[PDB]
Amino acid sequence: DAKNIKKGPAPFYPLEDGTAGEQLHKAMKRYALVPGTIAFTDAHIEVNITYAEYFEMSVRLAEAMKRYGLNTNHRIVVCSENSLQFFMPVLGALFIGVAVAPANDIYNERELLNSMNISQPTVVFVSKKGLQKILNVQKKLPIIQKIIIMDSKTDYQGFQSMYTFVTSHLPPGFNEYDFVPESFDRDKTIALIMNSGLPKGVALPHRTACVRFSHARDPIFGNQIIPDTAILSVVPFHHGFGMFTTLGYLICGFRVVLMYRFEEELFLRSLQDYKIQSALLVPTLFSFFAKSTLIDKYDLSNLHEIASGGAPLSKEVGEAVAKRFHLPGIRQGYGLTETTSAILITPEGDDKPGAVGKVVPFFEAKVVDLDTGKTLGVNQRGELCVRGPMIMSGYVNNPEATNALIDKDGWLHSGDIAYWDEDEHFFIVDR
Ligand SMILES: Oc1csc(-c2nc3ccc(NC4=CC=C4)cc3s2)n1
Repeated sequence: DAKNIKKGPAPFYPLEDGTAGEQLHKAMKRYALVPGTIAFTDAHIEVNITYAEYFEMSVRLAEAMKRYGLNTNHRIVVCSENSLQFFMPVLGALFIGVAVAPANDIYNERELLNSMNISQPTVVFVSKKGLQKILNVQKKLPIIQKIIIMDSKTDYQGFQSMYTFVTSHLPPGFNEYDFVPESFDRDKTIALIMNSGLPKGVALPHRTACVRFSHARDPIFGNQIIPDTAILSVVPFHHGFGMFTTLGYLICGFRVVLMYRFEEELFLRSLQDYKIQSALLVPTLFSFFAKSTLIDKYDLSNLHEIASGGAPLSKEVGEAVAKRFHLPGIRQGYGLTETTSAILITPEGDDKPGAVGKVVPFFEAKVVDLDTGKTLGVNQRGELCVRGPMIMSGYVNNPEATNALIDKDGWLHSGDIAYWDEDEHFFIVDR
């Protein structure tokens, strides 16, 4: 110390001001003004929704929730499998500083109850197939006073859709392109309450999404903003890996192709036909594609990268997948729910097998001795600790669990074993 604290380089672009709502609003308004720019594509049903459509419905949902009465003292739950509609109430609530709690749509009723007992939402957005579970949770959590169906146009089984709800509360003359997103304190207004014994609520201020948005547009730590870039994401939107890659893709103006049910031929054909440049996989899908022999039958010449993951993958698995996809390697990244997003990212092209990446801008990371907490040195194995502005502000009504994890020095103890090498690539040791 000082040379055993690994530091992230400066951001290519300075850190934008304003809330996460404001930066999303600003970027998506610009993309909305180009007709036909695609935001999301559902691979199963083949429908595209454009930035204009997405911007206007999100702005309308923002103003409708504001006029309903929701403010920074309220939370919503968005409970739905990955869908064209998922990010509409997410964006609307961020535009007005209402915290959003994504609800694992393959939670059973009990997992659902505990998730929402922590987040205490006033309004629930849910897909049709989640409705009866929400209703049963409402019997035990009557703070849920309003339930809105996401994947309907008309009312559904007595409940308003997002479209009928918006119509009920927009003022006459509402103009989507005059709407101004709320300004408020970036550090103290919670953007997301993510789920991590029993899961905890992880409160993430807007600031931490604003920092992710720096990483997402970064030419080294994210993606170059280039027109007609398309992503294939098969990662759940309600978990932090899918939440904050997708928001970053929206701020980049990318086309986000989604699948909520993995199928081998549909995935490969979607890579081919949508000329996908980046594909996102959960760890166990890497093992799957290590076994796949169909990859050669598809034109994947546009494929530039495959990114992971919660994980970390084995070095052997990542090398086998990379070979099959005729790529030089896998672009890994590492983070926890409590760090918002990845705080260790494989730099563009700076690719190394088994490595999880380097420290991201605004962060620092070290490896401490498992017995003493002392800062270790190159290739020394110990506990990974990270410090930076994407760390959560704490667990929700659980300051004891918060303090076990983050000291007064603001260092986050990942509970993972790690080491960094000569060129400062981090590796995670599997326990
Ligand atoms: O558990 C948990 C919560 S958040 C999270 C991750 N976020 C990212 C983001 C990017 C990435 N890889 C970049 C994308 C170009 C390489 C890997 C990961 S892993 N994991």
